[PDB]
Amino acid sequence: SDIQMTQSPSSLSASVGDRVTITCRASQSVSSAVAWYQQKPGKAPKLLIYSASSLYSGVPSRFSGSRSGTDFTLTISSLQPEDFATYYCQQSYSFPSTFGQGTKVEIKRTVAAPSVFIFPPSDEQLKSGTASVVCLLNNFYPREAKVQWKVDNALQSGNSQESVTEQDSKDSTYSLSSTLTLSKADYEKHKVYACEVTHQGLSSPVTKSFNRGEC
Amino acid sequence: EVQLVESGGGLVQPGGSLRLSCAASGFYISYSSIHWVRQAPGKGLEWVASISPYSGSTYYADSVKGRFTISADTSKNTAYLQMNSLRAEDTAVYYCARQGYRRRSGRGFDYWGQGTLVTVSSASTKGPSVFPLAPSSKSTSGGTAALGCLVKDYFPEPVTVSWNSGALTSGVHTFPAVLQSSGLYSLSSVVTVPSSSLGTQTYICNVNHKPSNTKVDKKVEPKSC
RNA sequence: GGUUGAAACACGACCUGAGAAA
Repeated sequence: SDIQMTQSPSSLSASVGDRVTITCRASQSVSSAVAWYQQKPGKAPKLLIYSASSLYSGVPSRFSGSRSGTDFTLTISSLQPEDFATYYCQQSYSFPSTFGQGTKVEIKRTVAAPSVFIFPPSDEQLKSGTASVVCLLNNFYPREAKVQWKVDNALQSGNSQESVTEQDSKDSTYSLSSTLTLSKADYEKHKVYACEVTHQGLSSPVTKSFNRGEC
Repeated sequence: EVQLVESGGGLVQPGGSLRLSCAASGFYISYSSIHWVRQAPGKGLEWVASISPYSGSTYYADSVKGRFTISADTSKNTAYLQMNSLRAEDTAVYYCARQGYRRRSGRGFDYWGQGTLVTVSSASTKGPSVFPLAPSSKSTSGGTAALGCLVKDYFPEPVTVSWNSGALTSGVHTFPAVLQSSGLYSLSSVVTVPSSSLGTQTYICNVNHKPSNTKVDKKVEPKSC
C-alpha cells in the first residue's frame, strides 16, 4: 500500500492580498519529506517549499509550508497577481512518490457580463457537407454560464460543444465558445438559429440569432 | 544555465514503443537523481520513474512497472524513458525533473524541463480545415467587432493560431481544443477589434498544425451582404 | 536508523546503539 496525498481544496477563487491555505494529508507517515510546487498553465512546475517547511532559494517569503504530523499546509500570506496558478504537494519519503491532485488558485474579481456574438457558418463549410454555428461569450466573470441553442424555437441538446478559456491575464475574465454542429441536410431544414445566454451578470437572458442567408 | 530538454514525444499507436530523451545542460546528471513526471491533458502530475545517481537504482510507479525503463547515460549527460506496451492512459506531457541537492533543497525537484507531449492513439494524423468566423457588424457601427477562425477536424494536439503573423495579440482568445464525437479535435480562435479598423486593418489567422505538416492562412473579411 | 560525501537504495565517513540492526 503506497502513500496517498489528499489535497484540499481542489480549487479556490481569492483576491489579491488574501491569505490562502492549501492543505495536504498523507495517508501514512511521510516524515517531513513533502514538497510544494507551483505550475502556470502550459509551463513546467516550479519548486516552492521543500522538506515540508523550508523555502526554496529564490521563492518569495510570502510562501510558507508547515507540518502537523501527517498534515501539511501551503500558505501564501498576501496573494499577489503572479501567484495565481495550480499548486501541488508531493511526498518523497518512500517510493513510489505521489503528488496531490492539485489546487488551482484563480483571481476573484467583480462580476462582468458577457458580450455575446453569433457567427453563421461560412459558405465554404456547407460545401464540405457540415455546418458549424459558433456562439461567443467574451470577457465575463464568474465562469459559470448557461448557453442554449434554439432553432425555430426548438431546443437543441447533444449536438453542441463548449470550450472555456483560462482566466485572462489582464482583466481576469473568462471567454466561452459554444459550437453547434449540424450536417448540411439538417442545417437547411431550419430557418432561425438563436443562441440564448444566461449569466448572473445579466438581468435577463440575452439572445443573438440569425437566419440562413439573412446577410 | 541549468536546464532540461525533453524530446522523442509524438503520436504512437497503442501497444507501441517510444523512447524519451532528457538532455541536461549546466550540470552533470551523474551527481543527481533524475525523475520522470507526466501530466495527462487537464489533470495533475503523476510520478512515473526515477534513477539514483551513484547506484543506478531505478524506481517505477505501479501503473508503469515492467512496461517502462528509466536509464541514464552520464557520458551523454542524458536520461531516458523507454516506454513499451503504451496505452491511452499513457497520453500525457512527460517532464524530466532533477532532484535537487540534499543539503540545498532536500528531495524537492528544483529543475523541470519544458516537457514533451506523448499521444497514444490509433487515430491517423489529419490536418485541420480552417473556416472564417466573419464579423457581423460594419466598419461604421461605432462599436467593437468580433471575428475569428474555426480550426476544425484535426488530430492530434496541438495546433497553434496566430493573427496577422503574431502582430495582433491584444483581445485574441484561442479556445482550448475540444474532442468531437468523430475523434477529431476542433477549436475556435476569436479576437475583438474596433469596428473602425475594418478596411484599414486586414485580419489573417495563421493556423499551424505541425504533426500533420499543415500551415493554413485564412483571410477573415466582412461577409459580402 | 540518523547525519553527511553533488549520494532516499548500494558505497565511504560520522553519530546513536549490544548490534546499523539480516
